[PDB]
Amino acid sequence: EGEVTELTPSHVIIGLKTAKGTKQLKLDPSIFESLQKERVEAGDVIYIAVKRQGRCDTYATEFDLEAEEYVPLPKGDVHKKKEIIQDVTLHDLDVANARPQGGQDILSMMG
Amino acid sequence: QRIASHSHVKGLGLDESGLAKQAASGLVGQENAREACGVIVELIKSKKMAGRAVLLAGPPGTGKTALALAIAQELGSKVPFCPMVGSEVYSTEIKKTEVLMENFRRAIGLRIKETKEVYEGEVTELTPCEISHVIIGLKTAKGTKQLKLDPSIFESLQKERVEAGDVIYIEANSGAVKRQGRCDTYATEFDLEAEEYVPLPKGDVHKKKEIIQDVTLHDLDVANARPQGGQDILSMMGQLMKPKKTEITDKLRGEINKVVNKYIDQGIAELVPGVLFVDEVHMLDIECFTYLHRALESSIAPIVIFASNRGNCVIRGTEDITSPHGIPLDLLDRVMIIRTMLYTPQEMKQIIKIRAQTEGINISEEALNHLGEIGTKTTLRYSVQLLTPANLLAKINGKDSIEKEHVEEISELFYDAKSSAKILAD
Amino acid sequence: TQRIASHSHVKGLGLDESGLAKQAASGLVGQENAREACGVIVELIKSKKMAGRAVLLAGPPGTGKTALALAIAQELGSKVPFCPMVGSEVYSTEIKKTEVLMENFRRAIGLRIKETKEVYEGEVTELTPCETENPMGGYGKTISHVIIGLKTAKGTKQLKLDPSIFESLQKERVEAGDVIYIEANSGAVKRQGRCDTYATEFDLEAEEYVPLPKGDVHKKKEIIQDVTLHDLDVANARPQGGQDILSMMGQLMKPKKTEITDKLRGEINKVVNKYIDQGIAELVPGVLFVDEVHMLDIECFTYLHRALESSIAPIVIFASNRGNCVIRGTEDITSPHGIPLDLLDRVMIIRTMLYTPQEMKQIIKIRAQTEGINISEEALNHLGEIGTKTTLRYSVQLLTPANLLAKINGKDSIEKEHVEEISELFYDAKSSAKI
Amino acid sequence: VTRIERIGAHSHIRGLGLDDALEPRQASQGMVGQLAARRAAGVVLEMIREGKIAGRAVLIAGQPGTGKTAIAMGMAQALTPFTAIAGSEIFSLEMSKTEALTQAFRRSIGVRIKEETEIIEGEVVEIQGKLTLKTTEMETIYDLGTKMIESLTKDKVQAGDVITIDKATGKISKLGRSFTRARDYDAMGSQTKFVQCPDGELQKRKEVVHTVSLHEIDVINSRTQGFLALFSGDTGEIKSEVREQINAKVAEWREEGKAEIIPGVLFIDEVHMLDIESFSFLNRALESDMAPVLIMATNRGITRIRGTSYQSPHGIPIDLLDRLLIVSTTPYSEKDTKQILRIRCEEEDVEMSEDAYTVLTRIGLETSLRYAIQLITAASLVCRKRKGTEVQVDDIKRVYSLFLDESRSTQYMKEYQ
Amino acid sequence: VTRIERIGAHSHIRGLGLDDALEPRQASQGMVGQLAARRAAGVVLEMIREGKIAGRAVLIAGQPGTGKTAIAMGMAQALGPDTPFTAIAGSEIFSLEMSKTEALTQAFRRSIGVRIKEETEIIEGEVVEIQIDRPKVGKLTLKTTEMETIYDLGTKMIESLTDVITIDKATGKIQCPDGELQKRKEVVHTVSLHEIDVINSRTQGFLALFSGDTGEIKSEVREQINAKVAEWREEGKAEIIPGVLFIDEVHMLDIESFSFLNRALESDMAPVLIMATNRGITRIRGTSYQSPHGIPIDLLDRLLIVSTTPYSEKDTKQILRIRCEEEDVEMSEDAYTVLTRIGLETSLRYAIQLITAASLVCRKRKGTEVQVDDIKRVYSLFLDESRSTQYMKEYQDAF
Amino acid sequence: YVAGPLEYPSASLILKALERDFWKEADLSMFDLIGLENKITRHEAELLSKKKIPRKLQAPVYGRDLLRICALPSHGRVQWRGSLDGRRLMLTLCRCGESLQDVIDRVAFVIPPVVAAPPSLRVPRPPPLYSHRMRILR
Ligand SMILES: Nc1ncnc2c1ncn2[C@@H]1O[C@H](COP(=O)(O)OP(=O)(O)O)[C@@H](O)[C@H]1O
Ligand SMILES: Nc1ncnc2c1ncn2[C@@H]1O[C@H](COP(=O)(O)OP(=O)(O)O)[C@@H](O)[C@H]1O
Ligand SMILES: Nc1ncnc2c1ncn2[C@@H]1O[C@H](COP(=O)(O)OP(=O)(O)O)[C@@H](O)[C@H]1O
Ligand SMILES: Nc1ncnc2c1ncn2[C@@H]1O[C@H](COP(=O)(O)OP(=O)(O)O)[C@@H](O)[C@H]1O
Repeated sequence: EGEVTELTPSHVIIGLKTAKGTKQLKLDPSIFESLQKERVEAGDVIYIAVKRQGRCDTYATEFDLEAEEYVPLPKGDVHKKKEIIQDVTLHDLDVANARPQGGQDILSMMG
Repeated sequence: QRIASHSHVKGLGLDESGLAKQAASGLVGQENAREACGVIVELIKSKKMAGRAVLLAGPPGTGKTALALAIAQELGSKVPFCPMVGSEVYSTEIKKTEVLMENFRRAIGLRIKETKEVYEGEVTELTPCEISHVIIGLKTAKGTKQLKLDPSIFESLQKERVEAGDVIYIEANSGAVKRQGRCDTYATEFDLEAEEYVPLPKGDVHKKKEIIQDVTLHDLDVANARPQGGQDILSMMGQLMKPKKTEITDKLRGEINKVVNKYIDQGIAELVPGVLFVDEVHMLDIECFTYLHRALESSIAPIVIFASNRGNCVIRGTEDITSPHGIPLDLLDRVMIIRTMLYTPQEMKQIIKIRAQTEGINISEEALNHLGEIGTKTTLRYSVQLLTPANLLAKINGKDSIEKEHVEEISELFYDAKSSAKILAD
Repeated sequence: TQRIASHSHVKGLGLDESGLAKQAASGLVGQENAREACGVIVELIKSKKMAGRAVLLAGPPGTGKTALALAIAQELGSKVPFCPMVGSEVYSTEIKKTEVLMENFRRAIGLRIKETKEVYEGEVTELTPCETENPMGGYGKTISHVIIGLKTAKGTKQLKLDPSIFESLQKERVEAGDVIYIEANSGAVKRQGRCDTYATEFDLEAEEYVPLPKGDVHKKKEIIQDVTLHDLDVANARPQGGQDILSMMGQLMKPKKTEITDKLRGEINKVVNKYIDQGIAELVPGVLFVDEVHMLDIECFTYLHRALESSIAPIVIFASNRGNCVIRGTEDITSPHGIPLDLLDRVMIIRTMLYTPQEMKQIIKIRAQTEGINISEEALNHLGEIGTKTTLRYSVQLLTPANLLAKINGKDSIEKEHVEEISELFYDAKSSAKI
Repeated sequence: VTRIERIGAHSHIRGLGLDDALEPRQASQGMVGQLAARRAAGVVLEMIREGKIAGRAVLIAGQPGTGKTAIAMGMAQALTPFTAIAGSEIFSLEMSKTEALTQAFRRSIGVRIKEETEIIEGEVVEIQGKLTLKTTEMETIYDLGTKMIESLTKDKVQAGDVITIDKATGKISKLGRSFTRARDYDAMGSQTKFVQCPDGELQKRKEVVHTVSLHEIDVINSRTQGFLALFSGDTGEIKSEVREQINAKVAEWREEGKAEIIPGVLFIDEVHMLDIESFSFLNRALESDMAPVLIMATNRGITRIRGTSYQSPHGIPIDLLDRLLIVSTTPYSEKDTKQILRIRCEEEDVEMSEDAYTVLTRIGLETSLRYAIQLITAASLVCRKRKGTEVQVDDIKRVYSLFLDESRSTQYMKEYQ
Repeated sequence: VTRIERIGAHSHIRGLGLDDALEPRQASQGMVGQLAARRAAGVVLEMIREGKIAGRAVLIAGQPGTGKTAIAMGMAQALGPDTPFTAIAGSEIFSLEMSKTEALTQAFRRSIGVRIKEETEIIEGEVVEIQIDRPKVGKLTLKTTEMETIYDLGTKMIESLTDVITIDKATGKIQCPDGELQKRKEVVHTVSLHEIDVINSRTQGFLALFSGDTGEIKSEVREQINAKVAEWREEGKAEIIPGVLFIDEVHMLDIESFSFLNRALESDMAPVLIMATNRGITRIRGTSYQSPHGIPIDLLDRLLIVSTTPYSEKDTKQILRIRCEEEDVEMSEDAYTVLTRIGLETSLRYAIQLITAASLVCRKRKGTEVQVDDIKRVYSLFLDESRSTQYMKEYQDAF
Repeated sequence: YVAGPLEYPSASLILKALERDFWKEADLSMFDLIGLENKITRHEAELLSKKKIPRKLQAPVYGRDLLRICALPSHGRVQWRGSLDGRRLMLTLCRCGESLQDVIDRVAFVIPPVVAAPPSLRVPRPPPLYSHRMRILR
């Protein structure tokens, strides 16, 4: 998580900035975002297998009226690992592996 | 070889004069049905008639399916033979009539005579000139030359990721494929590329051979029931229903018949009508019999062999109409009925001996007598089934052949339909 | 190709100004009370005041229930829609019965939608009169108006349009000498193509040159489009525009006729009412003629006697031919006309008596006339006699074959001998019952 | 040489042999007996040819093996769209009985459409911005617009290519170069086949007639048309798209002469198996304007109607029986049986003796006729086995002893397994 | 701790209690009685293992609760892995996406295995942060504890170097591994004729693990695959192995399924069809014909019947003790006698239910060993089928 | 939960189970789908404009080449391409019970559930990967 400072590109060397520090991640091309996901001033949170554009960086003072809404700079470190004790049923895994919806290959999306 | 229930049946057993021998080609007795089979097999080999039907009627365990397999073997693999079952008609994604028509079409085969030649060449010599004209080099183990190709072949080639030192096959009319490496990819010591290599091919640079591909009308129908691929229409994913619901006859099957007749008149194709063996015919519905007695009347219907095990009973789907052989009188007529008779105890013992010889089991004289007695007691199939575990136990006990003790023990161990019903009264 | 159908002589109920019945009732003869009831119900339909009303054309076979049905349909005219349906069509393997019934009800209802659009067209002569920069700000170069010289076949008329449209002009290839399709309110420019006057015979191109517009530059095109409510339902059901709908495998199965009540009712009804009360459309409820109603399952009648309760349901004309018979889908549940006794209470029964032998003769004669073949007095009398003996529909079918036999025999009119020979060559089922 | 179609069950009848005045002959076009039924078939055939009316159905009745299907096939061969189906074909899992029956009805009608368009064709000499199109009798230069320039590149048009372009910028490169094929010694492309240079005027208008059935609803059914025209196609066939669009368009084409309809024939063999739903639907479908002439065949007398416990003549409802002209056949006699057996032997290339013919006729009288029709070829094959030149009584007797008939089969069922 | 394969009804059995000569035992491998049926099961198991004969079928008849399915599960366990054993019920064929006949002929496909051996070369290695991202041939530091090979590779191989770098015939794949980097690994894969489905379409292994595939292409992909796997046989490419198809409660099949099985067992690759039925004289489904076991005679004659006699007091208590050993229950001899009585009276499965409930009650009351009072209170709490039937007099919403 | 893909190990000969010998696949010209590129009028034109046998444009090899190149063009057929081309309101709805609202807002407001545990797609793992299947997939 953190405000995107650089988005220069297969592999994309993205730059996330947070209250703690800045880190240049060597992210894979599979995470390359299709929608707007502005190269700068865009707040993004990613986890390993989809990205979520939380909101725009707190530049509310740059313009008096802008369509984008703003959220504060994330205070947590860029790279963080959290253990989640999720409760699921076996049929969930069954039906998921039956017709998976992950991945990025075009064949998957067409299926 | 995994001996099956009808392995010893390697033929029909007719002599030169046409009469059926007492015991030959794996079959025993049943001279009348064997003569009828040897007549209908010649009818089929004539290739002049169409839609003629046959019915191998008779009590159970009389070898009607054995006679059908004997006919199939005598005909040879050069003509199609479609083993079919009544229950198979009850499809979920295709209507019964359509499944029956597809089986009928499968029962017809045609051989396509064609002389194809290749133009294998070296890629390292690739040197186009003008995109309008291109030249490729030839270097095989027996000769080296060069060819001149239409730029379309060059496009189809560059479409593939060709590389210097690869073996590419170029057909004279259309198509092209790549074979990577010619004893030069492993030489540079570069690691694998998810594919296996191959040395340079032997023979002349230009090869020509006669081709004969046995294809049936159903294959043509299935191929024409799809866009053939190519452009964006090539979209194909899992669950694709290749056996589509139905295919119209006038505008699709008719065109197939027309093109086949044209290519036959041109001498390129040769038709070879097959046989459609529908077992358990009584399982078909009356709405299936009514269409069957009409489809076999067409000028393109092949020879259809039938086999009704059970006798007179209520027809399927009616619940009130009863007809002999479980077939309506409408379809029963016009179908040559071949009655199969029961086997005698001596014939049963001879069939048991033939089965033992084919499957490799060795039985003694008294053992053969006891097994034939157990067979004629309930049915021959019970003895045929007990034959194997008898020799199995013999081997377990250290005996090479089967004796009275082993056959009696295995008969007491297992039980038959008659014995089971006798004890089922409890 | 005239392609005379089975019974096309019927042109209308043929009721007098007073509403009574006559013999020569525009093709249909006899059935005085039935035709009077048909007139009453067609007057009802024309009133367009009541909805969800059903009528039953009960009567023995051969009474011409379908005949009078088509007669009342023609009387209604092509203006109001008329959707004919048979009970067998309700049985669908992809869509449930009740939804097919609702779709048919929607089809029976019509809706005329008008659309007036003020559009300007003609050969363009673009020119921007230079104007002083925005007077509120500083100086420079601006454009306060953009004049377009639309030239039509009748003359020329320059339009001083708003300058903001200049973006649209530059967007499309709007060059001096082409036909543009201007819109009054929207203003969007849609170039039709260059003028044919410049289409030199040596220029190889198509769909690019169009003829000059005929008439004044300013044209107020008024167009009316009549589409049933079911058409709007289907149009709003499936999607359109991108979204990877171009796929073949997973999308070619267009038969998704399954429909929900939320979309059918609710929003569609509201937008229809908005177009009605606003002056953009006019509702036109039609009629749903359902013959062989006895063929429907009880699950169909139980939904019919609930849909007829709705205010939007159109007029339904049931035509049952069978008598007291067990309702389909029920266990030996005998009801009159093969219809549950509960639905018969919601339908007006129009009884149709059997045709008098004189009426049989009249029908045979008028059918022969419609066919265009002359028949002698003796031949017509024999036809009437045989139609009295067996079903009447057998006689009318003996006209064309007898006509052809006569024409092949060298004679024009159908002589008694011809009909006598055809009666032995072809006969009815009553005589065929002798197995 | 063996072909797809060969001698079958109804191939001996080349047509409905009739005179100019519809006087059935004894036996001319392979068909014999059934004089009244033959004259009725000829009358209904003339009615079909006339096309003056619509919605006429004929029921062919008679006992099994009386030549009903034979008369139907003879009428079909003498009759030009023809659609022969059975009661089980309309029964589809993905299409309701009504939908399949409507599809069959619409496919039983033909429609001819005349198309006239301007065509420009000639060998391309060189392009560019402008085309230089050559033909045998002249050559012309054409200026290329943006669309033409784009089509010249999306399709690799080049010198020598015999191009073709009508209006609507619909360019076509039918086949490749003419002379340049020489330097293409070894390999020749799949689509790059060669053609002769065209002649005559460069630009020429060609009038062509397109023959299609009224079942074209499938063409206007979905976004893709050619795909559904091969396999089952679409199953919905919405009533609107069928009636409000196709029928109106055909009527407008008839008015303006763009198209002309030709009503065919719909032969539903073994109609007795149809359900009451199909009969109730037909009751109305036969009332429509564009309704073809319907023909039926049934071997049932007083039997139950499938789908209900009711019984009626021919196993069909009375509502429909009042709409059909019943043409019952008569069982063949000794002379008619012998003559049809003679015709079958002549068609199957089988020669038999007079005593053989007499015995075969006696069998066909004591048993069914198809039994003897099969005994013909069976005894022929037996004689071929014996290498004889003509089939004698011994062969037919041997076959009669080998292959059993319904009667003898049932009589020998005393075993009861 | 808690695994998926928890303690079940047929979990106590872990094999077939036979000697070298297929001689049954009184108590071994969780098997107590059914000596004749156990010997027949062993004989048919050895026959299956031979694999030289094809197209045979067997039927395990007997009253409910007489070890019908226990013998089948014991045979399955004795067969061990490496041999397909398709265990299904008579209700599985009734599928919607596929016809019942197609479902059955596909279940047959799941009962025939084929072993294929692939010889490939796999290289060792370890990830040391090779193939850095954005921040030519490159560099590959291939090294092993036994011997190192520091060399480079082409451009299409440096981008697939990356903890253990197990490079194989593919485009690369992932303490440092020991031994020479070049190592020949012979891997053998066993598939149950998956070629018919694994080569049905594109992206079809998806279907092989989804069953979304509708009725297979009849006589177009099943016969060609059979011919090709036969060509593989006798040429050293592959060899087929016959499995077993167990259809529990086969009486649910209809006349169509029986007629199809009649001829499905007459093919070269026909597996051994073992079946089981509790019903006796019963009408065949779809018809009114009353036949023994609900199976037609034309099929019963094609198979061997295997009867299972009921258990006695000795065998009853021995099976009870075996189940106790399987579970963690312990009781006194008096409790054993009482439970054996209750079982021989009502049923063995109900006796196992009662002993489980008694162990639970004992654990609840802080007891260490179940007693007679525990099982008595259990029987009082949990009623028997026959017991509840007697109380049916209350007329609780009859039909 | 992001569950890992289920590896499906399988033999390599499995993927080569429907491949036929290159010297046995004959040229099947029975494909009637050629009606997507040819017309009936153009079909007739080609038939009426087929080059003759002489074709006056190593000697025996060249003669055989000319013969084989004359044999193939003789094949001509078409089902229909011209007859197909020769023949030919999106109102706003609320999609719910709310009075008036942007459909985008409707869809964006109510999205509680997310997939429980969607994994990636299954991947067969035959240690040998035949060039044919990989090329077709690429
Ligand atoms: N004439 C014969 N000679 C030798 N064996 C025979 C003969 N007829 C039948 N059999 C054997 O008897 C068995 C009967 O099998 P099948 O033909 O299926 O019986 P059905 O007559 O019920 O079809 C076959 O396995 C076959 O091996
Ligand atoms: N009053 C009438 N005048 C003229 N023709 C009639 C009359 N009544 C019935 N017909 C004829 O009867 C035939 C069919 O009648 P129809 O409406 O189908 O009655 P039903 O449906 O009860 O059989 C039509 O072809 C029509 O020509
Ligand atoms: N008049 C006839 N002329 C020629 N062949 C006939 C004649 N009548 C019957 N046949 C022959 O009888 C055979 C079977 O008759 P079929 O048409 O099945 O009777 P049905 O009309 O009851 O179905 C056909 O193969 C046909 O060749
Ligand atoms: N000889 C035996 N040895 C061990 N356990 C047995 C034996 N016979 C039966 N059982 C057990 O007794 C119960 C009998 O049920 P089972 O035979 O599976 O019923 P069915 O076969 O009718 O479904 C099962 O729990 C089984 O494990």
